[PDB]
Amino acid sequence: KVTLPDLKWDFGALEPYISGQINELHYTKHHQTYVNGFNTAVDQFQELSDLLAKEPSPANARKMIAIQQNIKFHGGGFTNHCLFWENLAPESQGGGEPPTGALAKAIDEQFGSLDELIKLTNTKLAGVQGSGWAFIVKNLSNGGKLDVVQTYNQDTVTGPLVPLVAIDAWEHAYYLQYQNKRPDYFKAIWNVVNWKEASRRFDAGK
Amino acid sequence: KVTLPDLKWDFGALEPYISGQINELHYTKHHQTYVNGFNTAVDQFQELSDLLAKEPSPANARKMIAIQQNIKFHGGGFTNHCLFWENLAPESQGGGEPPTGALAKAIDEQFGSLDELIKLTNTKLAGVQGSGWAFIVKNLSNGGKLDVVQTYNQDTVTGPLVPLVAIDAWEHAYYLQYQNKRPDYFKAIWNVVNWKEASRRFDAGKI
Amino acid sequence: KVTLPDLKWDFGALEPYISGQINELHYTKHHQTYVNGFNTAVDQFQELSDLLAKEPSPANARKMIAIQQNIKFHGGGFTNHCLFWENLAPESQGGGEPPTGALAKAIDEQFGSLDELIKLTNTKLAGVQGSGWAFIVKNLSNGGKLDVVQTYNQDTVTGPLVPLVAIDAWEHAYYLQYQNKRPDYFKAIWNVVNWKEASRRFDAGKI
Amino acid sequence: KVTLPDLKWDFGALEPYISGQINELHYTKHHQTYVNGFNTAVDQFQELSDLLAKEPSPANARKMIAIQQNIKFHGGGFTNHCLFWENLAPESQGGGEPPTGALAKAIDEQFGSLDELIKLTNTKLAGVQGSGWAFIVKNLSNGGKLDVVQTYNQDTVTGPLVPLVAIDAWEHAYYLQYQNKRPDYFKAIWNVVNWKEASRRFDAG
Ligand SMILES: [Mn+2]
Ligand SMILES: [Mn+2]
Ligand SMILES: [Mn+2]
Ligand SMILES: [Mn+2]
Repeated sequence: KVTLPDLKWDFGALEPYISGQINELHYTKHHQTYVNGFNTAVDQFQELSDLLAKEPSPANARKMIAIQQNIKFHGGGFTNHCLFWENLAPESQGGGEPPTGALAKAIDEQFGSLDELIKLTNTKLAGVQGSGWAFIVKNLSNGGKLDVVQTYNQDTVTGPLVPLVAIDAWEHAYYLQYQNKRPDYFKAIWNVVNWKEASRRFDAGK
Repeated sequence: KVTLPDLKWDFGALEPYISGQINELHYTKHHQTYVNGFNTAVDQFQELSDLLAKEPSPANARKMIAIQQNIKFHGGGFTNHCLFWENLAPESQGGGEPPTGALAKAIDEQFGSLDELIKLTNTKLAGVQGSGWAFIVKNLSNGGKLDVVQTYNQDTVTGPLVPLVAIDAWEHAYYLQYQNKRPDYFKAIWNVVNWKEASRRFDAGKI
Repeated sequence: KVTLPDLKWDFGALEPYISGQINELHYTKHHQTYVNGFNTAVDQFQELSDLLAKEPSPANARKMIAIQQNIKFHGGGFTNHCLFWENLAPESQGGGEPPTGALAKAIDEQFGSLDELIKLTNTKLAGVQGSGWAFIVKNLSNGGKLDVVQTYNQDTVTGPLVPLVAIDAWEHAYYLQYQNKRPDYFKAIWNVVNWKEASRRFDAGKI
Repeated sequence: KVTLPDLKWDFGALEPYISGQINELHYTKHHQTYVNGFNTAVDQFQELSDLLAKEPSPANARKMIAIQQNIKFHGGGFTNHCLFWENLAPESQGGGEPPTGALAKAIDEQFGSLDELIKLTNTKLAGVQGSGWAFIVKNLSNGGKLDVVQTYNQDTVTGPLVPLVAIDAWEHAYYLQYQNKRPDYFKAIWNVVNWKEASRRFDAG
């Protein structure tokens, strides 16, 4: 059974970049919905697995096929938002401060500068044509190199792709404050990105 | 734990429309792979579920997300092939004979004739751009009306879309015999379609 | 060059069901974005098509492939919103009034009642996991039968699936008024659905 | 108008790794189908484009949406196969010989060895659940770093992802020789991969 994670900051601590009203809805309603949906999906899979074991029919296999979509969607919603809150922080907790150490070295070597990486990520965010996410990732399969990837809906990065910074591009992440002005949101959010957490994720490779 | 279903006919019973060599590989290799993959994926889900209950971390949920794809793909492969074998039959067992009862009525009313429904299905099959399936379905949500739908890979028809006839359009379903000539396969298969099973599925409104 | 369509109603005319604030942003900003993106994509097509004629290389075909997604997405956004505005009307212009003629007959025959069709549509809307649309359609391939289809992003219904009622499920269609309470929006919108236009589309069997 | 490209080798030249029977069908039938489909789709879109200029209706935009699917699929089929023939070669033309220069240095730095990159690519190929491709790519957006990406159907790599080696995982690429033994085909194909072409693509970007 999963639950909402503890936040490291108060709902209004990311103002003026992200409003307290958005954070409260985003956490208490949206993230909670994924929590509930994931727990439900996993319970349903347990029931269907037990059913399939005693009656291993195509009919019962078809029922299991039907709920894996919910496990993927709600599981992704649960995990993506957990990553998101952990890579946000108010300026008083280091939000917006550049990364140091090995991550900073890799960023300059690969993208030239942090600003160039941020600009690339904002282009990737703008290019999400629907609901989705951008992630700055470390790829463990190609020698640990940085990349920026897009996902749709609540799809996430798995396997050798370790998420370092997750940025939510669903309209509920910004609409109450920015309405249609999504580039203003993508620009603003970097002021409260926690690069210390990004560096930790980079160093651990988890 | 799932297993290969019993066949209602021998591998060579659908000759010359579908070769015995294809049926043998299709069943003993391809369908078996989905059986194994599905069993493995469900066991893996179980293992991860037990772990999540003790450590409900985002990291463990992430692992479960990865396994979902395999449950979907192999579960689909298992289910779709089971449907496929059950809607094929040699002529001696009624393969190629038209449906009767309520299904026959519905077909003429919606498509004009069985031949027109078959033509539409062959167009849908030709339109699969990659691996996939076409299904003649009964839609329980719109008053039980017939339709033809396409799926990709091992996606299948679920919920209110009840499969009546499943036709495999993966290249392994025909390539050894027809090579690139996929429309020849799509034309040929109707000679061994089991419309009695289709009628049964239509009446039952379920698998 | 495509442009924003004329609206048949004032921005605030669908209140209380959809706020004037939402309609104004939805039309002047969101729909405009798709108009701009589609015009840009088509111009880019033309440039690349000309280039390909002179230099029919894989590299140039690769550039053409890259632009296809923008044509699809923005084309869909343009088309879907045009459909949407035309199937909404204030109560004073008949919004919420049931369809008549051949469409009303089809609805009762397939769904039992208009209420049952609306409930199905709301379930399909609720099932959109991300941004998307639901469409009540007439399927020209199966004898003209009604159905409800979901799409994601700005995917749309093409070919034999003729849209009769389009309902937008993107968060921008409701969030300023309803926030997370998407089912309340899906319930409310029917009060301003223009079933006369749905009937017109049903009879025409085209856009 | 696109056409089938010239091959640099005879149909049977890749035996015993890929049969002449397969190459002949794969080129003269399958690739030709994509050539024809792409030409048809581009012509259709041009007609619709000229029409939209005079009648910029939702009805006409809807027709254009329908055609783009064929542009993507057949365009991908056309380009992916062009890449494929150019990154295959018989042993007599250097097939199977390791890359050199900058590409070889990048491979060792990122993957440890060519063998390790090949093993990774084979895992990516094995993971294609349906028809599709694996590509070894140079990513121009992250400093030119190598990666391996999977695509489905005739989807391809575009923009900053430069294809260096394309490997076809559609069943028609192997079934006549390997039938269900897809992993054996993935293992075998490296004996006729043209890494000289891969190195050229890497250096050019
Ligand atoms: Mn969110
Ligand atoms: Mn099959
Ligand atoms: Mn909209
Ligand atoms: Mn091929």
